[PDB]
Amino acid sequence: GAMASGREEFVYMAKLAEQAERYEEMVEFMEKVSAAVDGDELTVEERNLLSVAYKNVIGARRASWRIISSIEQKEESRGNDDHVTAIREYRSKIETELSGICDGILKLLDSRLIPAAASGDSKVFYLKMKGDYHRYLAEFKTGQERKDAAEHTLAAYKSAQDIANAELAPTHPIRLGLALNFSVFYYEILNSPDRACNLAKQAFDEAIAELDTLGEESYKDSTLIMQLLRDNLTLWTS
Amino acid sequence: GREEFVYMAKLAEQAERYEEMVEFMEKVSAAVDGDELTVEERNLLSVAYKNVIGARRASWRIISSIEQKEESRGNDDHVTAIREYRSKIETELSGICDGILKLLDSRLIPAAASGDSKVFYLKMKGDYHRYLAEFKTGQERKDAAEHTLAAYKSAQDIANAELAPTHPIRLGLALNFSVFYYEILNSPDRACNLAKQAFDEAIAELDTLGEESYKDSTLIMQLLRDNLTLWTSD
Amino acid sequence: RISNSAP
Amino acid sequence: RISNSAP
Ligand code: NA
Ligand code: NA
Ligand code: NA
Repeated sequence: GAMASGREEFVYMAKLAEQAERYEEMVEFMEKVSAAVDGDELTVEERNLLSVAYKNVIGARRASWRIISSIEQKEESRGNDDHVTAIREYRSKIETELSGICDGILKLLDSRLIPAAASGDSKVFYLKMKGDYHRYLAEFKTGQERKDAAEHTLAAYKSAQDIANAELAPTHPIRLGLALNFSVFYYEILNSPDRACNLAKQAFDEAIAELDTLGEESYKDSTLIMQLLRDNLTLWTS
Repeated sequence: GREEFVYMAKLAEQAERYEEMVEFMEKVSAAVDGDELTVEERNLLSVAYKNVIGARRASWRIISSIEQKEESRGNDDHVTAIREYRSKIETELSGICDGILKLLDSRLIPAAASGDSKVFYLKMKGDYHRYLAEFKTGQERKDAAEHTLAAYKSAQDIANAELAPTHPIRLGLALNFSVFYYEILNSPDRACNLAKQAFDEAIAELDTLGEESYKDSTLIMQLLRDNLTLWTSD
Repeated sequence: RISNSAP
Repeated sequence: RISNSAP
């Protein structure tokens, strides 16, 4: 409907796109929600839908980028310059998509979502999200653009961590999710496995110490993130 | 040209970017004037369209179930929104079927020079008319079903006469022909009878098969049985 | 969906 | 990759 308007209608459309697994349209619908709320704050349901939408869109291209990059390296070592040329053009097309996807959500975060975040929960959530999409940029950018991306990732994760340490319980899924992704940043982007393990073990330990504060409500999301922390630590150790 | 776009199509498959895989293989087919696609090129073409249509088919079924539920709830506002969305998916469904059906009618079917490829492209013509019949209504649905039956019948005639009963293309045709009867024409007895005959004729000479050829046939035959096991119990 | 078609 | 990030 050309006269569709407001968060409620476009929230519903985003839920349809999600069931249909048409995540590009789910992004489009959630961007219209953001436009309708501009100034105010997204609800928890809306922010999570926005996040699901961009997570699935970018995740498809991240997966494609990885397989195409591995094929490029294989063809390079085979000496097949003509294939390599073709693979590079194709990887470049996927990179322009990755870049445009990250730019979309980063523009919403910088211009609307972060400026309006009121509670400590919301500030950490969106600052973590900003660092997440700068990190996806650092996964494939090169040269100066990669350094700029990694710097923007650190800056967003560190500012989120300062707020989380002060305002969120160690068992809070947002605080834990930030610690997990910050440690992945250390390991995968900065190639610092020791700093990654230290941060992942710290967050895990702090959560374990207070594992009676997470009650039946967040308890389930927290344990899953704690299991991911544990699993990364095992892999990074072995 | 031909080989460049075949390679690009293989990259798109790895990347699971199937809309781009269709574009690349449409360019391969255009580069091959009169000649038949190779088996490799033929299978890349089918995987590409199969995955592109397969995803809209999945989306359509989910959205259709949602439409019925919101109607049962009296949420007419939601129903309207869902119908507009289902209509958008049907447009894509219609446009995807149109692309492969035009290609089949103008290039692939005329160029087919052996029973092998004749059955393959006729079966594929029936397949995509059948995907039209899954969601079309009124005269468009009637037209789709009429073209599916005619494509599949022509395919079956060539296949019975020139392809071993164990040939995965002949078995696939029987499989899809039987599904057509069960799902589109609501003829379960005929669906079962067709699937059963095709199965029996395949187990009859299932001894001649080797090793690479055995896995190919046995896979289709197990799908034939799985349908029969369910159809025969209703 | 109950039925399966050819791969 | 080796590492899991958050849901
Ligand atoms: Na809302
Ligand atoms: Na945007
Ligand atoms: Na906000």
